[PDB]
Amino acid sequence: YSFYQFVMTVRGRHDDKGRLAEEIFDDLAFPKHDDDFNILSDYIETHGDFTLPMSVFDDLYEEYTEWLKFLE
Repeated sequence: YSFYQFVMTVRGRHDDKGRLAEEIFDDLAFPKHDDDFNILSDYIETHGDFTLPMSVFDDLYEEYTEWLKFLE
C-alpha cells in the first residue's frame, strides 16, 4: 500500500490528520503510488498547498510506517 492509499483509510477521522487526509484526496496532483519519504516530502514542499502544518504530514507518515509494520 502506498502512502496515498493509507491516507485514504484515514479520511473521516475527526482531527488534523483526517483534515489533511481530505486535502490530500482533493489534490488531483498528489503522487498516488509513492511510499518513499523524501519523494513525498519533496512533493509537499514544492507543490503542497495545504492548510495544516508540515508536522501533520510528518505525523501522518510516521503513522503510515507503524501501520505497515502492523500489517505483515
